[PDB]
Amino acid sequence: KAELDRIRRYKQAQKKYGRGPRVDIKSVRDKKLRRTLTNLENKYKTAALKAKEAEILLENQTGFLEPEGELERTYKVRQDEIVKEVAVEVAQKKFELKLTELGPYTCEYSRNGRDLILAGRKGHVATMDWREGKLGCELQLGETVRDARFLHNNQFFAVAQKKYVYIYDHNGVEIHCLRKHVEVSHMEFLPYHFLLATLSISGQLKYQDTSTGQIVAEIATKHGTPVSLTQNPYNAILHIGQQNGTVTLWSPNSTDPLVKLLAHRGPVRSLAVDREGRYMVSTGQDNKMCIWDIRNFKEAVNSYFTRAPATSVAISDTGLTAVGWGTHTTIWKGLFNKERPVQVKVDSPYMTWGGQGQVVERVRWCPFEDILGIGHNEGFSSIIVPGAGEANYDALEVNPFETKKQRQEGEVKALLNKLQPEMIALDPNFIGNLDLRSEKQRQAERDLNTALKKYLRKQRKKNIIDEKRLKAEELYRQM
Amino acid sequence: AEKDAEEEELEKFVLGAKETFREQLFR
Amino acid sequence: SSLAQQLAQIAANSRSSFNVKALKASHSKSLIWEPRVAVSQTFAEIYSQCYEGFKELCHLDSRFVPFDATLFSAQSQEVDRTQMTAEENAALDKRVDSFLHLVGSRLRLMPAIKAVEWLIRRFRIHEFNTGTLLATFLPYHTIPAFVTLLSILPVQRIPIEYRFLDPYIKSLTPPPRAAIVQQATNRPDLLSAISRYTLDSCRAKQEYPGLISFWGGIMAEAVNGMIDKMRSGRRAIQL
Amino acid sequence: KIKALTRSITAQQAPGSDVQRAPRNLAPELHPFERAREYQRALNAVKLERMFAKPFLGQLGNGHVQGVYSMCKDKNSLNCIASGSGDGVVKVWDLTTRDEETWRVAAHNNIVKGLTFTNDKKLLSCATDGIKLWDPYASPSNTTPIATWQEGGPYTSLSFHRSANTFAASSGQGCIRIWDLEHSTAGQAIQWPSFVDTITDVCFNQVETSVIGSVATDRSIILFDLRTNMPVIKTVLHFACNRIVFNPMEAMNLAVASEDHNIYIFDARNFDKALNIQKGHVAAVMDVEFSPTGEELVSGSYDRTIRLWRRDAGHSRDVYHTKRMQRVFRTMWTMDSKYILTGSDDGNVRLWRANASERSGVKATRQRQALEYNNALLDRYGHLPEIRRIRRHRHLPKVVKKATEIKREELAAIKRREENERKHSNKKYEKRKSEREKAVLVKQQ
Amino acid sequence: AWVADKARFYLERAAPELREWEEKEIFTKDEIRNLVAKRSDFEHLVLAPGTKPTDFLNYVNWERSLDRLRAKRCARLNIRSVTSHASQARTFGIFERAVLKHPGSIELWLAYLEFAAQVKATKRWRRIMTRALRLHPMNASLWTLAGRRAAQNGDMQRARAHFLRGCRFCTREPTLWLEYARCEMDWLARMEAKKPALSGAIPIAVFDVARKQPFWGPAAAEKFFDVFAKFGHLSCHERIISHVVTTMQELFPNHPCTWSVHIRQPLVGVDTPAFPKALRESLARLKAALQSTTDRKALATKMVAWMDGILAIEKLDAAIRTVLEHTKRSL
Amino acid sequence: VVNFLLFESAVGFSLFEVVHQADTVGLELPEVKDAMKTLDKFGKMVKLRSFNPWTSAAQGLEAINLISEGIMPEYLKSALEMNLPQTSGKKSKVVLGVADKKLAGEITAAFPGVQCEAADTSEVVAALLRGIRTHANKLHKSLQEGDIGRAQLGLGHAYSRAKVKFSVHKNDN
Amino acid sequence: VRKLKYHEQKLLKKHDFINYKSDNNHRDHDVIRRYMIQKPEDYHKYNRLCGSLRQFAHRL
RNA sequence: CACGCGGGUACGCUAGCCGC
RNA sequence: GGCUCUGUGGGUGCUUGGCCGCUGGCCAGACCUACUUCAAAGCCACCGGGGGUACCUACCGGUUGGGGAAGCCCUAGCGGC
Repeated sequence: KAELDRIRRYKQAQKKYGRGPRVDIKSVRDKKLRRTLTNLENKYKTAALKAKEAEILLENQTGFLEPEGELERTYKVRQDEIVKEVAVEVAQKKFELKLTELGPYTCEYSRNGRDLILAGRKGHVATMDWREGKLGCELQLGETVRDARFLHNNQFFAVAQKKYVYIYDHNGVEIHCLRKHVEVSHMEFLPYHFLLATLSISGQLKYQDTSTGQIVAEIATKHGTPVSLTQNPYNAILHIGQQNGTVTLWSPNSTDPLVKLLAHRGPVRSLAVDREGRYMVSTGQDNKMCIWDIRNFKEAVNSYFTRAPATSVAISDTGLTAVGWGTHTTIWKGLFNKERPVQVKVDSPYMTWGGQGQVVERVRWCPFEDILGIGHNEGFSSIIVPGAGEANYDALEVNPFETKKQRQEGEVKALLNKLQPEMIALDPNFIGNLDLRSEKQRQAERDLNTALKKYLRKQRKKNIIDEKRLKAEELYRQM
Repeated sequence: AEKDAEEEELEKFVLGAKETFREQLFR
Repeated sequence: SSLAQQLAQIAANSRSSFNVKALKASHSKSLIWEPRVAVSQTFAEIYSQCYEGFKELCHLDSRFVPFDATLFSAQSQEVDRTQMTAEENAALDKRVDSFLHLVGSRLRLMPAIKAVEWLIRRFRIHEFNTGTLLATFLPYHTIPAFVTLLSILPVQRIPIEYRFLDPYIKSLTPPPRAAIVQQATNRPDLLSAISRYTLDSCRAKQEYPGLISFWGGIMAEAVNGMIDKMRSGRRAIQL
Repeated sequence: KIKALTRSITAQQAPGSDVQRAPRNLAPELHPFERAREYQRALNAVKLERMFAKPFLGQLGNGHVQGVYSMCKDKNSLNCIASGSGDGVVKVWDLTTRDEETWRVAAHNNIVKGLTFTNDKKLLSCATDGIKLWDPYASPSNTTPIATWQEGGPYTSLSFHRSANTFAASSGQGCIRIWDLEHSTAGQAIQWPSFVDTITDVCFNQVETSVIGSVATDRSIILFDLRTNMPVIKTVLHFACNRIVFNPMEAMNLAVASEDHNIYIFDARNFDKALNIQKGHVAAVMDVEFSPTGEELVSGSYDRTIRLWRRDAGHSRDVYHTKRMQRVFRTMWTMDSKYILTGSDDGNVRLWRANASERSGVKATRQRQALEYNNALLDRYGHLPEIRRIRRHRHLPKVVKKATEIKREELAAIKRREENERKHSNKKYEKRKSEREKAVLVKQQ
Repeated sequence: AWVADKARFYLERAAPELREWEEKEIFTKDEIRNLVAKRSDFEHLVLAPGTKPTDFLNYVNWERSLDRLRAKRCARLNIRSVTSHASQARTFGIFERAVLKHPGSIELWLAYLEFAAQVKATKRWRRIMTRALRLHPMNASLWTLAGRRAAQNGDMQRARAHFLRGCRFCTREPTLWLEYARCEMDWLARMEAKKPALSGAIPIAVFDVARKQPFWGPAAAEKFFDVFAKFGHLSCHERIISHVVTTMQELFPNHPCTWSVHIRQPLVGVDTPAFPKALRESLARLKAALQSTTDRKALATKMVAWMDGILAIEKLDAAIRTVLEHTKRSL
Repeated sequence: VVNFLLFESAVGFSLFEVVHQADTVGLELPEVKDAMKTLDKFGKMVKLRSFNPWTSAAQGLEAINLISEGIMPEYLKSALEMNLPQTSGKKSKVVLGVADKKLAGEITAAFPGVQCEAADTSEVVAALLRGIRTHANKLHKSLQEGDIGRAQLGLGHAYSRAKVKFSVHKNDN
Repeated sequence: VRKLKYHEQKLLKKHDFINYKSDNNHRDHDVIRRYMIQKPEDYHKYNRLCGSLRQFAHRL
């Protein structure tokens, strides 16, 4: 019939924007509760339906490339062919920085992709606006540099020196150094909480609140130096990856790991985790990489193999992933589809960047454009890959063209809605659920032959006599 | 053709003429 | 500062604006209107005024009627030049060079200046076709319209052969024929660019006596100064 | 078939316009921590309303000399108030110019017990002297009354009809008596047939005309039908009731402010049980008044408190207090249903606001949307522990806090005595009588 | 400027019509992206601070042409399920915030009235006409549009209501008074062709009240006669014309306009043997007028203008034509 | 509770229709005073309903010399007949807000269904007409031909000269 | 960050991006800048030496 | 209850019978 | 003819190739996603001085309710210490 499209529309919107199963109105016994819950179910149904109908006003289109003939394959496509076939405002972004004498470089974009920071190993830390081509800062620092990271804006950044971390302003003037964070080898900035989480080489993980300036919870990961660290963008829990070959999930409200996904036989070399929090791809020292469903904590498919222990892996805003191993990175497209209940293995990579003798230190996706920045020992190299990048951003959350007034107002609103670090769990939507023990105690204070042998075995050891045990002795004598 | 000239004029006014702009470019 | 040099070359080679102040300045650069008015002008106002100018130009000369369909179109109100591919940009460059060769004869007139203002304010010809635009305004290097074009030109977008114009961009005065002739005797690239422009026009039969007299005078004085430079007295060097 | 996503800055500003275009994608992958960010915004909303909760607005004029023992608004106009004090002087105030009174007169000898406005422009006042009528709005000011009435015992309160020129005065002889202005002299005295105790308050029902409620010091409420001039029903409660009032949107609901520290919302058709019991006070409740929207209540108590209530709440939405406010005798809304007025025993008429953190005037759309968003967010997440403790914290004076701690101890002791007598007496095999059913002692006709 | 958040509502309102057009095969997805971008640019131009009635009219014209294009395409693809009601509702919304922003622009008010009359909205047209008349009460064109459309509908009492309030306001120029006399005599002609009214005393009353107005000139009374002289096929037309002539003769005795109405009086309903008889009568009046003591240049310019009006018709005799030329040339 | 309000200025007289009327108890409050200051929060209160300009400076001179003396003019009666809903005050009235008390009495005597509130007596309509006099240049600018400054200048000169009889005994220049 | 409003400041009472409480009133930065120390490591080395010297005086 | 396109009784018009 | 400034190439350490998934290939690349038996041994791991300790965390010792690896025995079991 003609209403079949209507029922399909409602099923699709209840899948996507519904955020829950539905309230069962037939089991409600109260009359006023029944009509108010029917009113609420009508309002939530039209809410999801109007969001799905207003998903037509999205402006941009997702990029792609598809092979035409039967012999042509997508991984044999050259960057010169992409640059010839693509528009000029996005063919401008395929550059290459040639910085040779100051260590392997480490790239990190800001979370709108306006400014990128690249840090050499021997000290050369620079901060540039890579589309407009101007550099905001460049400074040399002397000693080694473990990791450089932007903070909430492109105003402040944070560099991990030979002992401490240092946070710097937009001009590069050093605001301060953090002395509690010694020998920091990895850093990750939670964006919605204002926490900066640092793994030392000793295995200690410190969460420092950036806004107010006090370290929230120093967790000591009891086993080994950590090899890698990433951050779930959906839970804000930290997937750190150890050297015995397990990845452990950490949160500032517990000193034990939340889960520990057992992984590759050697140490895991790199991690990456989806921005919807669905799946995690990890690459180990044993040459395999493998993906996990995170919402169920099981392995999705068999282990893919990489032909070298992959130094970095970073997955995009859409389904693409760049796994950078040895001296050339490969991009895979369909590793984890959200819609499929049982995942299938991908035969061929989506596209491969060339191996011409520059060992890849770190690959990163520019968060809203369809490019990929590889930081290697010869410097920085930005390549363009069409399928990646979220085509339609939201101007309220994060904006690639944010003016000065919009940046000021957004920083103040993010300060006002910074989340307390005790609001971190495996499921981030728990706020308002039942304390079941407290509800059972409230209802209690409102309404007011195989185990009874190990009972006596446990209570003969106290040796309190405790009249319930006298009743249990009489029961055992009767038995 | 199965389109009126008034319908093609309304299509060029309302909806845009990007395809025939590219056609007028590549000559 | 090798990184600052690489980033300076990237920022000079970049073409599309990426922040709001850059978009407002690049939209503010105009021939006719002052910048305070030319910031706040949509592409319907500019198209109405400059299409009145092109209607006057198309009633003057007959051969502007293909540009009536491709460059001055109501759909060409909306086309962004930086979002099309390289072959679309190259075909647009060919259409712009053909229009500039066609409009060079009538360039003292306000209809033709309105048409060039449409090309400048929509397709950004002062940034993407600086060679042909500067060459077609070079025979009129004694007029206030050339002074305004020299004012709105970007500095690093000028070709290397026309970089004698930098003091005349720093102080907004029209350059003299002595400066153009002296740079023609010193650089072979400027003389080759002027002669290539006028021969590429004259093969398409869009010549005019101002351009012909301009090229004849500057190549005559440039060959004069070039012979006076080439004379050496040593036999092998003069050979 | 290569195509990558190209973003011009035309997607942020079209050239030639100052409008910053804000493209929005509502997909949930882009907006993490939905429930957590909304909890943080609700917590900010509670802390913001506790910061901007500033309810005291002003005080009408210099006040009275002795305390304000009666006051009455004009239900037709919007800025006409009057207040009669304890030394028997009445004043008519205009709420637009609160600097000085509009018209004052040394009305009576004793305190002014009741006071009201007529529907034309004139006002009436009771005393133990007898009731009087004045014209406070006249081109010469006249201190002398234009009618007076002494026969009918000692009068206690007044209530004017909604439409006509009828009014009922509650006397101390156990009767009310009803006058029609301009063609009645002594009025008609309606009484319960053998009734002796004084009728304290009287209130015409404004929705259903010709239905009159009254309380009396027999701890009883009585009704009256004016169409067939007789009493209707009489129920005896447990404690004395200070004041009856009706709901201006629901014709059948009434509220009695009673010496049980309590407000009882009753149904006039079924006096079996109370529809609601508001319990929050410390000393006796002196005055209750429904909002003109019919969904809120003010109660001025005999200790130093005003308590603002929703209609279905059963506990305080707000409490207002002040060291200068000595006792509270008469509280009533303005017809905006936004500001409340308080006639005290310090001789002061004070103007507070209900919705203490909500400022008046014209708001911009992104201002009133932020306020409505905060109110909806508190309606959802108002029961969580942090949000709950900050939204319930209010600073009470030391006497009221100490006496409500004593009242909690005494009520818990009485509940424990009753529960022990139930568990060890023969009442164990009965259903527990609900508290709204226990609110009424007997009902008779 | 909250213009993004302000235009979000109008785009989210126009979205489900685009969803219906995409789920039918009427507009393809690239064309619907073009419609989205064009409506978004139009809304962010319309709700801008510095705006213009031509901008509101460009948006109105685009939405109305989109409705016409979809009507042509729907009739070509043979669908009857898609209706034009949402497009008419959003066009009325554009026009309502247009007349909210710029109420002093009669071009936009008249475009609103033309749109509401064209898509068959008579009651809405009357409400828009009342608001436009309240904002521009001195506008004779709006008053005549109201009165003539109420007479075209046939509600002559409402047409008289609009016209009498209009003549109460517009008393500087004669224009609305002439149009009211024209409408009242057209009602008289409708009352005749349907076969008090038998007397037809209302244009005489209009003349008698117009005698004391601030526009009351002999040229204005000549404009009254030039209005009255059309559609002479009536009953009391000779009564009205004779009253106009005796009023002008008793008030402005020797004016060239009064001599012109003395010339052109006896040619009321003539087209035919009664034509040259009354022409010879009028030419006797004209020759007496030319010899009489009046401003001969003014009277001659009036007569050569009326003689151009005479020469505009065919089907006459050449001797009469050449004697009109001979009497013309020496003026 | 106000429904409409008259407002007479030198270019003509316009009557506004109030929607979302002003709070009368919090008139002396700082937030409501800031709302009366800002045009973005007072144009939500007033919406321009009708405008009647003068035909000539002679009509403007007759308008002042009637209005200041108190008596209403025939064209003000005309525009009120046109804009106000025709009632008699037996079951429904219309509240108009005017600046002067004598003009209030005369409009109420000419139209029995219109109850007028004078700005000299009522503080609500006083503050509301005060806000309209504050923002009177921007509330009319869509149909304000030219300015108001030269109109007020020439009209004050014409009114003062008609009151003084200046030109008949000033001759020395 | 812009200058915080009244209510925004009252909600962010304990907030400043520049000086924390672990920065020790930027005493390190003020002393390094005053005495032209080209190494913050040299400041903190001198400071830990002075701290060991002060605890020796404390045990004496 | 009616709302698109055609031929009809009829137009400086669209009110009425049947279809596409 | 001279001063100054700038650019490119070589040199400023002793001469064995460009790249790769390197015993072989490629420099025009080719094939693309396999194969699988048993997670891991422990320790250390740099914050300036004196002081406070309500709350959080670390360590140590306990308390209720559940849980049972392993050790021991035999009336053999859904076992028992």
